[PDB]
Amino acid sequence: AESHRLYVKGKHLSYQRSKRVNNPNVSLIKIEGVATPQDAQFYLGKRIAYVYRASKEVRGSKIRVMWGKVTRTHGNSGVVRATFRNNLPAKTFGASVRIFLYPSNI
Amino acid sequence: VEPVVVIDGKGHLVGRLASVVAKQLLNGQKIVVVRAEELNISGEFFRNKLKYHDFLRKATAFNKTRGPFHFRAPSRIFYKALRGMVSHKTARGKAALERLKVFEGIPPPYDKKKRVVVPQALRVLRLKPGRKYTTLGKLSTSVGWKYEDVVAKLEAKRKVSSAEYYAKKRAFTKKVASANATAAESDVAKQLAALGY
Amino acid sequence: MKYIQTEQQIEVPEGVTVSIKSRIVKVVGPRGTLTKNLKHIDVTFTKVNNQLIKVAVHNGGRKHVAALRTVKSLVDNMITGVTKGYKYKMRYVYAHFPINVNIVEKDGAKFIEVRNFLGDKKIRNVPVRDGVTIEFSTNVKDEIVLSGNSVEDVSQNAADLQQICRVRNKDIRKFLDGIYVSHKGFITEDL
Amino acid sequence: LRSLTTVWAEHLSDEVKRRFYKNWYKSKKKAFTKYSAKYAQDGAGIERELARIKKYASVVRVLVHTQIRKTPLAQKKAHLAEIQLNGGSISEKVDWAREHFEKTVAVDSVFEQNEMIDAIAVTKGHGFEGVTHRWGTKKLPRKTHRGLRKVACIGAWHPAHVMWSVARAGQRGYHSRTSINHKIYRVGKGDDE
Amino acid sequence: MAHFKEYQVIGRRLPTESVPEPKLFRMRIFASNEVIAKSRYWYFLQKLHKVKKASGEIVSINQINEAHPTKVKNFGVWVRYDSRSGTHNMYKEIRDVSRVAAVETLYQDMAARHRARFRSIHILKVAEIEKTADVKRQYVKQFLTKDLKFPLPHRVQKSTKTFSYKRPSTFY
Amino acid sequence: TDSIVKASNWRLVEVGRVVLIKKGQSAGKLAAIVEIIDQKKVLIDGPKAGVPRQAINLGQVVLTPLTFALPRGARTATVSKKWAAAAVCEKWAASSWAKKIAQRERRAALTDFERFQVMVLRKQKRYTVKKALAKA
RNA sequence: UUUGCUCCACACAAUAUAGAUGGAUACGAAUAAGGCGUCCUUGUGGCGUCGCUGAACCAUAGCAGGCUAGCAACGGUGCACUUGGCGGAAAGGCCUUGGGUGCUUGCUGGCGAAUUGCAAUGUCAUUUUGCGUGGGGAUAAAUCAUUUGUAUACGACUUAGA
RNA sequence: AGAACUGGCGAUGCGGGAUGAACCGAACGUAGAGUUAAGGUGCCGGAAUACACGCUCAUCAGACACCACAAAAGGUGUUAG
RNA sequence: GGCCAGCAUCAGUUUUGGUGGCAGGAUAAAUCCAUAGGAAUGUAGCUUGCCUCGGUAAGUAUUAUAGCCUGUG
Ligand SMILES: [Mg+2]
Ligand SMILES: [Mg+2]
Ligand SMILES: [Mg+2]
Ligand SMILES: [Mg+2]
Ligand SMILES: [Mg+2]
Ligand SMILES: [Mg+2]
Ligand SMILES: [Mg+2]
Ligand SMILES: [Mg+2]
Ligand SMILES: [Mg+2]
Ligand SMILES: [Mg+2]
Ligand SMILES: [Mg+2]
Ligand SMILES: [Mg+2]
Ligand SMILES: [Mg+2]
Ligand SMILES: [Mg+2]
Ligand SMILES: [Mg+2]
Ligand SMILES: [Mg+2]
Ligand SMILES: [Mg+2]
Ligand SMILES: [Mg+2]
Ligand SMILES: [Mg+2]
Ligand SMILES: [Mg+2]
Ligand SMILES: [Mg+2]
Ligand SMILES: [Mg+2]
Ligand SMILES: [Mg+2]
Ligand SMILES: [Mg+2]
Ligand SMILES: [Mg+2]
Ligand SMILES: [Mg+2]
Ligand SMILES: [Mg+2]
Ligand SMILES: [Mg+2]
Ligand SMILES: [Mg+2]
Ligand SMILES: [Mg+2]
Ligand SMILES: [Mg+2]
Ligand SMILES: [Mg+2]
Ligand SMILES: [Mg+2]
Repeated sequence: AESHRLYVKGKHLSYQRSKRVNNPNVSLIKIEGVATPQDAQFYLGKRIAYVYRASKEVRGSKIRVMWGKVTRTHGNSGVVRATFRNNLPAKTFGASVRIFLYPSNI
Repeated sequence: VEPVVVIDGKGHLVGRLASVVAKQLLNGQKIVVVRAEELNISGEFFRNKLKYHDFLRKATAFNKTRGPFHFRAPSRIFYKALRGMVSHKTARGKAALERLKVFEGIPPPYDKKKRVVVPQALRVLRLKPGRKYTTLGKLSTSVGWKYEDVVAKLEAKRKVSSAEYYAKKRAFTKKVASANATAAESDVAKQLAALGY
Repeated sequence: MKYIQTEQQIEVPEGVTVSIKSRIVKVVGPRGTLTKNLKHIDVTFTKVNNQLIKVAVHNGGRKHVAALRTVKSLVDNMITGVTKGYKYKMRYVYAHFPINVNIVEKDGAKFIEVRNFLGDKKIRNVPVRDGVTIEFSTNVKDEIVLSGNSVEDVSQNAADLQQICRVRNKDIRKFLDGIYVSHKGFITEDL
Repeated sequence: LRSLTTVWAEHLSDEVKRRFYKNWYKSKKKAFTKYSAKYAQDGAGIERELARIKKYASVVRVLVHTQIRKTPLAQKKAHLAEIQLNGGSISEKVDWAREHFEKTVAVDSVFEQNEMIDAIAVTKGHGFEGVTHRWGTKKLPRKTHRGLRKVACIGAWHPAHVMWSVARAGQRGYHSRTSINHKIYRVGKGDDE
Repeated sequence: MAHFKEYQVIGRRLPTESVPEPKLFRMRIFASNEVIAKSRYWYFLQKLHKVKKASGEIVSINQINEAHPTKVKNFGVWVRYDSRSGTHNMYKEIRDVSRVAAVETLYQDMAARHRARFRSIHILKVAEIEKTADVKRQYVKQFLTKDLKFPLPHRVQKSTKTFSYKRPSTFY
Repeated sequence: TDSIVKASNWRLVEVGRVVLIKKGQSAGKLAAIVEIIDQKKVLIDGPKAGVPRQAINLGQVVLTPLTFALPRGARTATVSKKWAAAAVCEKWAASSWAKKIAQRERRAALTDFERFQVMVLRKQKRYTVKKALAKA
């Protein structure tokens, strides 16, 4: 129909970090409607896609994707940590991200 | 959640409105705040006035032009509380701040777009009852801001038009309810009851 | 320690009706009508019967409760002011210079105009407040009378005048010159 | 305060037109030639502009200019400027203006004998001026090396910066001043030996 | 210092040839676990007897549970404490449903009103005040008037989300 | 010309006021205020609902408009007998509150298919109402 | 300066993107008080009801949504017209009339879908610009040099010149 | 300024104390995953605008060891004795 | 079989849930039941006194037309 969404909206927030040192290998993800670690346990393992655009066409497309997985929950408010195939660029802190429903367990 | 969130400043506490606005920006949520003149600061009026003159003395001794800038407007006071909570000399910070717009009164677009509130910074929900506090509009005018009267006037005008809009709407949903009524007690209706509707 | 409740009684008499919504008080009686805003306090008003109104504080501290009584008094003094009303009297006082006192009007004004205080060539002008009427008492020497429905306005108009006649640069023990409030009471006689 | 419209007269003296240009002689002098048209069609468009001023507008100013040709000056290009109108109601104001398009106004209609007036103008120019005459600084003693119309100390050692408040050589004159309380002793008429 | 249990602790001086069967002394001790409780025991015994733990033994340790944990009770409480410039005895009244609950709020109170940390206090006695009218401190008496009732004005709902679309109401 | 004094009309903490427990193992469950400890703690009991006699912080409970006759400090058995006596359950159940609760519990339970049905059913309703709201 | 400029139209090319993926869904005011309904004596009024979160409301089925038939309704909605009116706080958007046309999942039918091979964002948004095409529209000026001296160190300023 | 015992800095990065030789934590091969220390978790900033009982309103409140100061003496502010 | 992936079954490490069986203690303490006795923030009844036809209040009154407390089992 009008909606075709098969993923949950989400947001690239930080890298895993200290006060003064970040670690590009782990990204922090806020998932729409997930408020607690208990809620967030659902998404552990789900796969994330950061979808972006580019000028050069490649394998016949101007759209590219960086793929990753959710790995564990983070803190008390349903934030989640995730790792990616290649660490996310960091211009993308605050960019949208897609959390799929596979691998599924329902 | 929505592309742009319009916050009705009235009855909010500056630094708590600030703290949540900065956060939403940093996470990529565009925000526009309205009626910043109806913002609050805890502590009675005199204290915050004193606090503001403390601010006023700070300036670059050799050249007052390069020194700290004292914006008098209730929106710019507000922006200051905000900017202070955003790593604003980084590109990421600049980015965040562009997602922000702050206003006195509710000017067009936003007067016909819905505004929300932020309960964790609602004065009436946070301050112990009894405690003295301060309206931004009044604090500003006393330190130079020139346009309380003309905001007040425009608002009063705007408020007339919106009570009409409202009156109409409330009249249109009396009919709409007088619809959900025949339809009541019908097969489709109790079927929908069954499923929680 | 927080007292769980204390309350006050506000008697209401045959003449008047008092209505309170939010905490906007309105008392109306014979001598007119008075309204006063109590939103700055946090009390809870309650009608028990056409002659009685309770005012209470739940789970209040000292300063809160302290305020509860003064709420009672304020609405009392409105009620009286609207039955009996108030009348403050003042006397002129001077050792050599007759203090000359009159009522003038500049652009629908009404002002108390004081001349010659302590010889002063300057002319003093206290405003007549709305609500309060001023009459120079016949049969009495150098007395001024200010009456009205509002203790607050009458008393305040009173003190404005008495303050307009402060003495500077003199031993004010010796130079006792002025206009002083000399009787505080009611308009309606007998009571 | 923000301007929201300007309505112009249909005919504009070459004098003001000259103001709209930097090379009159070479120009095709096309200024306002399409605007001037707007009157043509009954008036419709000019009207709604006057109309709109009246509907809104918290203040009204007129656009006036000088008849510089009635003057010994060579300068030939006139002076254009906004004068606030301060008579009656907003509507009555614009009506007045509209009525006075291409029409003419004289001092006796704004100043009278013995009136206190102010004068806004740019101060005579003097070019680059040393510190002594520009700030009225002491002449340093005759004995001093490297010159003596100066300030001897340009600041303490801290703040380690010359400060905005010490006197320095620089432009003198050609300043805006708003100087007040000048009594009109005469309002003269030109057609009056 | 925590969430208290109450213990009976029983101890004695070690036996000797010429004195087998030493006397046996018990204390009720409020502490969060038996390790803290046996320590407190020796602390207080060494303020009363020629003993230390090196020459004594704990005979028994036993947690005492409230007898009627859902009966509201008016407690008299007696405390000794140390201030910055002197040491002092105090009587407080606490109303709760178990000695244990009672002692938890005491330490809280002593901390808040007097800045007394746990090290500086000695519970001297905690006892249930049987008949009212031997209840002595007003902040409690208040709560035993007949047919007592009261509102809780200015209700404050917790939000679950950062934005609201209404404008709350503190009614109740 | 009578006086007319507003009111403001709060639910009271009092023996016999029924409350809905919001946090905890109970939670969603009703209970009665038996006795009353200070301004912040009360003793609750709710046998019908299976919630244990306990002291609880008012802040964890939300007072309801329902009240019934209880003797202060009535024990659990006695509490059960007055509760049933006053049929507080069906009274609660009658209320818009409890009904709104039950409604979203139901919505929460809908199968994906059931959801699809609900949408079909709303299209349907929308069709006849949009008509009615259109003739007069 | 080799046919330039501008608004509307579509076509191709390129360049981006602080980050569309059903919907930013409009009283005001109070909070020790309010919203809504209803009656009335229209008020600081009577009576009813609601809250305890948007966990809502609205939308949502159809090749990413194909091709078709019918019925019940006369309702909904997209589009382009056209009627009357409103909005200057940054109005640049809101409401209203009328015929036209499409869609309608309100209900009932006929056909289509595979092989993209067990997933691979599987490409459906909106920025700016460039080149031609043809339907409207419009046909300037500034600067150098010269010149004034109400100006000036030099620039700049201020004048003058078909 | 000068001694005693130990532990350090000097010769040493790393996490904390914003900052800092010496304090707290912890001593270093190149890395993955996990758990912590000292210290934090409104926002800057990773992490509860968490829970709970009190106390505090300052027309120069207060806000965390080393540490970047305040005293005698006063108050019918308020709190508990 | 170069490059990169998905799923399955395992192994090492680890994290986060659901659920079953037991042990201890005042062989938890409570509630609940039975029983004895008691009291007041005194339930019914009663008395007297104002008071719009029964409501208030101040007496009495210990289970009655509510209940609670304490001990023992
Ligand atoms: Mg003197
Ligand atoms: Mg003298
Ligand atoms: Mg215009
Ligand atoms: Mg010179
Ligand atoms: Mg001089
Ligand atoms: Mg001079
Ligand atoms: Mg000098
Ligand atoms: Mg020399
Ligand atoms: Mg016990
Ligand atoms: Mg960008
Ligand atoms: Mg109501
Ligand atoms: Mg209404
Ligand atoms: Mg009403
Ligand atoms: Mg809604
Ligand atoms: Mg379709
Ligand atoms: Mg704008
Ligand atoms: Mg079909
Ligand atoms: Mg073209
Ligand atoms: Mg050391
Ligand atoms: Mg060396
Ligand atoms: Mg080291
Ligand atoms: Mg560091
Ligand atoms: Mg420091
Ligand atoms: Mg910062
Ligand atoms: Mg954080
Ligand atoms: Mg938590
Ligand atoms: Mg210390
Ligand atoms: Mg004191
Ligand atoms: Mg691979
Ligand atoms: Mg395994
Ligand atoms: Mg188990
Ligand atoms: Mg009873
Ligand atoms: Mg028993």
